[PDB]
This record gives sequence, structure tokens and C-alpha cells, in this order.
Amino acid sequence: SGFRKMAFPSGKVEGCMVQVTCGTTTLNGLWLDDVVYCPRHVICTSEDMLNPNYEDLLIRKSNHNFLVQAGNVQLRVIGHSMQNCVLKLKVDTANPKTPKYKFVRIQPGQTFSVLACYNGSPSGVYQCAMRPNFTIKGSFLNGSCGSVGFNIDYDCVSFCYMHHMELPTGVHAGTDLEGNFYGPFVDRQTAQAAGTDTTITVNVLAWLYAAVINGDRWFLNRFTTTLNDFNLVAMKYNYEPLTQDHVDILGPLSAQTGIAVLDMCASLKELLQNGMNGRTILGSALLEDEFTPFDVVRQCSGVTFQ
Amino acid sequence: SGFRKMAFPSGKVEGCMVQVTCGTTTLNGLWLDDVVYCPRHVICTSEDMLNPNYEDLLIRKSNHNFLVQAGNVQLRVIGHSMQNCVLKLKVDTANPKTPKYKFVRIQPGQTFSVLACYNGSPSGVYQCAMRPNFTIKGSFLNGSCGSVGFNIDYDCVSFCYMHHMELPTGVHAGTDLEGNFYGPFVDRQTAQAAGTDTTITVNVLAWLYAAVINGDRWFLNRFTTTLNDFNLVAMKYNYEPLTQDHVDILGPLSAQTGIAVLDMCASLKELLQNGMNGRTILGSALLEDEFTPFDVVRQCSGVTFQ
Ligand SMILES: CC(C)[C@H](C(=O)Nc1ccc(C(=O)NO)cc1)c1ccccc1
Ligand SMILES: CC(C)[C@H](C(=O)Nc1ccc(C(=O)NO)cc1)c1ccccc1
Repeated sequence: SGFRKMAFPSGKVEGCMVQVTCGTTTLNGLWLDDVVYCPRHVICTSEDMLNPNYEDLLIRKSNHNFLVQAGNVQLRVIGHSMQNCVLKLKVDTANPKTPKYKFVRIQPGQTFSVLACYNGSPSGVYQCAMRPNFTIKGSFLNGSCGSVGFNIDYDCVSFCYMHHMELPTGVHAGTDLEGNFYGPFVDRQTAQAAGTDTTITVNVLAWLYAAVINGDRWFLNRFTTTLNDFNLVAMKYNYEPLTQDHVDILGPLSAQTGIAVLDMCASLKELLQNGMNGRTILGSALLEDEFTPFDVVRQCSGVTFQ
Repeated sequence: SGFRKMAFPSGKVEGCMVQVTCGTTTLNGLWLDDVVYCPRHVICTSEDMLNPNYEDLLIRKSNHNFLVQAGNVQLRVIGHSMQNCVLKLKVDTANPKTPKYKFVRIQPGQTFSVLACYNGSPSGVYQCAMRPNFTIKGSFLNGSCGSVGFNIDYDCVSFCYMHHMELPTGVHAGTDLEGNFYGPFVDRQTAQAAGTDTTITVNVLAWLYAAVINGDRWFLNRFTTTLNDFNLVAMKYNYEPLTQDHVDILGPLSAQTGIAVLDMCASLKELLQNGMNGRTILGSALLEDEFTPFDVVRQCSGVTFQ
């Protein structure tokens, strides 16, 4: 028993992190097979970042200007190209530690693990969610760009995020590994503000099931509701509308606990309208929304990765 | 910016995890040099666990009864011995992935990362604190015994915890790597209840400094206090007494922010007496106490491990 915010084991990704330097700028890169992926703003100065013309800035760069270091050992760059907002640096050595991997573009509401790195070196690992406004709430300092987010299924690493930017409001924006930003954000130091940070309703419900499985049940009540009735309350509290697709996804947790999804929705409705009254659920005084239904099933059943 | 509950990169420990089977019981072991460490209750049946005589149960075990598997490859056991509540299984092959390591017995209030494993395979990583009542609040299912907790400094892994037991109340108990339990707990299925779960005051203060560094400052007020005055309030709220040693440890964070430790204590006092009034601090509605002062400095400065 016990339910914790849990990241994937990070060893498979640790062996892919390198340092990339272009001029005065150092950040992180991801070394898979004979390609190193990194944010294209490695080629910028701090001045450049206000209005960068990346195509023009890259004309002045040659292979030998990209210094790529894996631990203490230097990699030889034999080609470079820009794909959307990432650079692909072709090196003459395939990463011998390359795991089985895929590139995936995740949907808002899905979760992933971040390996925070500096100077190509891992600093820590934590769990994140792609928010409905396409930001993530991470922990990133200067030098952390190029840190990646990922999920693992058995022995295959699905890379879904690369870190690029911090907004003035303290939240974070980045791309998939094809270099396309999540949401409307751009790699320019400008006025770009995040939209409404809505709560991921299906994840809150999954976490309430996790609470019941682990013995926290004070919030269960005698009520039920309907999708349309619940969603009137969801809207008031900036919760994402619950759909029949979401109900179906919660089916397995419903079956295990014997609590119908709409009954749990009625529990959530009362929690939103009345608050916690100073009580806690799984050690939290907030309704947690960065556990997916699949996260809960996985942790409550103890699946592993080889 | 951003402040997250962050675990150490787990790759160095992943390469040390093995599966240990004795009869019908399978759990995890830690393979360092030519020794595998695991909980001694691997030799017990579920019946045995009510009143086990470990010395007598071990007489019936020989080296070849301990099946030790590293991934898909079997290790040969050439000796075994009991040290306190752990077994040390001598194998004929030194773990080629052995990192630089130490065994450490941590103090209540210190934090560490847990690599949750099943059948010798990593499942996830999360951050824990040794509570003042010598429990930890983990995420452990059947099969997770032998999972370990650790800190990393540069390239040296300090192992501090091995998981052994779940109490009927849902919290967790275990040993250091010399096999001595933290607190009064024993590896017997009996009535053993945890004492008062007091809050780690110095860690709460460190987290409040982290909040200020990251822009959350609504809780700062015009007041100050004294150690003795604060501790009268700490006692009422089951907070550990603050000492001059704690004040000194917070010195660096005090210097960086310009907020005197006793001024932050006055902010904490008001938060305890008045609550959060529906507001949040670093995404939490509770006063978080599983960040140490060293954790905060580390995350706010981005130190790494090679
Ligand atoms: C989302 C937030 C608005 C919600 C909440 O706080 N509701 C609340 C409603 C009414 C009162 C009151 O005092 N009425 O008189 C007090 C609190 C909530 C629920 C669960 C966990 C965190 C937050
Ligand atoms: C530890 C807990 C007891 C504390 C707290 O809730 N205090 C509180 C005090 C008075 C009232 C009230 O309504 N007075 O009229 C309401 C709440 C607290 C503080 C910060 C974060 C979590 C919890």
C-alpha cells in the first residue's frame, strides 16, 4: 500500500544525455543512434533570443562549431540540420547505450517523467503532466534546456518532451522530439502568456480511486450524478468536461473498487463545492490531477521494466 | 525556476538490483561487489512471519537454496550469513556495475530516494523522508521488500534504507544496510504501532525559503519571534522543536534571501495558527516537510552527478 508521485527509472535515459556547446551557450542533448537532438536556440546569444532568425544564424555555423561531449569523451559531428525547433547533429559514433525507443507527441492530460540535466549530467527525476494549456510545471534552471521527458513500456523508451523555455510566469514550454512546440509557444523571448490552467478531471477521478484502494474513503458519499450535471460543476471550477471516453477509461478502476464512475463523480462534486474541511487525501490537501488512470493501475499493480 | 519533489537519477542503483528466491518467497536484493544483501525474512513462509526463529529457520537452508538472478542470468551462491535482519549472500562474481558506494544510517528528518522494485526489476523512483517516528511513507506492494533507499553525492551512492515491512496503518519500516531496523520495529507480523508522526520543522522552513526563491511570498509578514516562543507553538501542532543547530543549518538560505530565520519562523507560526485560507505554496495546500535544507540548495542551484 501507499501511493506516491513516482517517476520511471531513469537509467536508460541517463545513458543518452550529452552536453552540446555552440559558442558561449551550453545545454543538453539527447544521443540516440548516431544523432544528437537539442534545442535550436543553442545557436543564439542572449541578445539573439529577442528576435532570432534561426535560418540566418545557422548559416554561420559549421559542424565543428557544435561541441558535443558524452561524459569526458568528445563526439565528432559530421552533419547538422534543423527540424522545426530542434537541431539534429549527426555524429560518427552510434550511442552504444541506445535503448529501444520511439518518439511520441502526447496529448494534454498525459503524464511523463523528466530527467533534469545540466552540462549533460543528470541532476534529478520527477513526474510531470502536459497541462491543458500546453505548459508543464517543472523544475528547470538555466542550463536545463534539452532535458527530456519520457515514458517507459517494458524495455521501450517513448520520448515525448524536450525542454526549451520558461515563461515569465514560472511555467515551462517545450517541444516533442520532432521539434514542434506543444501549444502556441515559440522559442523567442517575447510576451507569450499561458491560458487557463484547467484541471484534468479524469486524472482527479483516477486518484480518488487510488485513495479508496489505499484506505482513504472519508470522501465517499450517498450520492450519484450524471455526466451533464457533473459538467455544470466542472465548468464552474475550471475542470475539463468529462466525456464518455473518460468514463470508459476509468472502467477497470471502477470494476476493481465496485464504485461506479458517476458515484465517484458525485464525491468529486461535493469536494469541489465544500472543500476538504481541513482533511487530507493520500497526503494531499488539494485534488491531485497528475496521475492518469494508467498511472494508478500501474502503481497499484506493480508493473516493472526490463 | 519551479520546485518539485525530485529523486536522484536511479541508473547507478538499477544496475545493482537482483531477484532473490528462497522456496516460495521472492523479493529483491542489492548486489554490490561479490555480496547480495536482502531481508532475512526471505527464508520465511507467511505462517512463519507470526513468530519466526530466524536462527533455527536458517539451519535448514544451504547456499543452493538461495536462487539469485540478475536480469536473465543466474548467480552462483558460495556462502551466506545473517547480519542483524539482513542476509549477506556471497556470490562468485563481482557485480561489474558496482558504483562507488557507502552504507549510511540516516537520522530522522533526512530524505532519500527509493527505487521500488519487483522480481528484481525497477518499477519507479520517488523521494522519501525518514519520519521522526522512524517510519517512511512509501509506495510498496507485496514483492517490494529489498527495495533500497539512497542518496548520491557526485559519483558515490550512499545506501541508507532497505524495505522490510508494512504496518497495519499503511506506513513502512525497514533497516539500514547493516540490517538494523530504524526505530523499534521488528520483522515479525505482530502488533507494532507507530508513534506520533511529528512534522520536521527545519524542513518546512527550508521549503518556505524555496517558495520565496521561486516567487511565492504571500505568507511573508511583518513579524518576528524567538526560538522559545516559536517552540511553544511548534509543540501545540506536533512540530519538532527548533534548535540553534537548525537555525545555523538554514543560514545559507537565510543569506541568499535576506530573510532572517526567526522572521521565517514567525511566518510559519501564523500559517499554523491561521491556516492557508484556501491559498497554496509551491503547488501545495499543506506545509511540506520532506525537503531538507540541503535538498533546497541543491535543487535551486542545479548540482549534478557524474
Ligand atoms: C477547488 C477549490 C475551490 C475547492 C474548495 O476549496 N471549495 C471550498 C468551497 C467552499 C468553502 C466554504 O467555506 N463555503 O462556505 C470552502 C472551500 C477545493 C476542493 C478540494 C480540494 C481543494 C480545493
Ligand atoms: C496544521 C494545521 C492545523 C494548520 C491549520 O489548518 N490551521 C487552521 C487554523 C485555524 C483555522 C480556523 O478556521 N480558525 O477559525 C483554520 C485552519 C495548517 C497550516 C498550514 C497548512 C496546513 C495546515
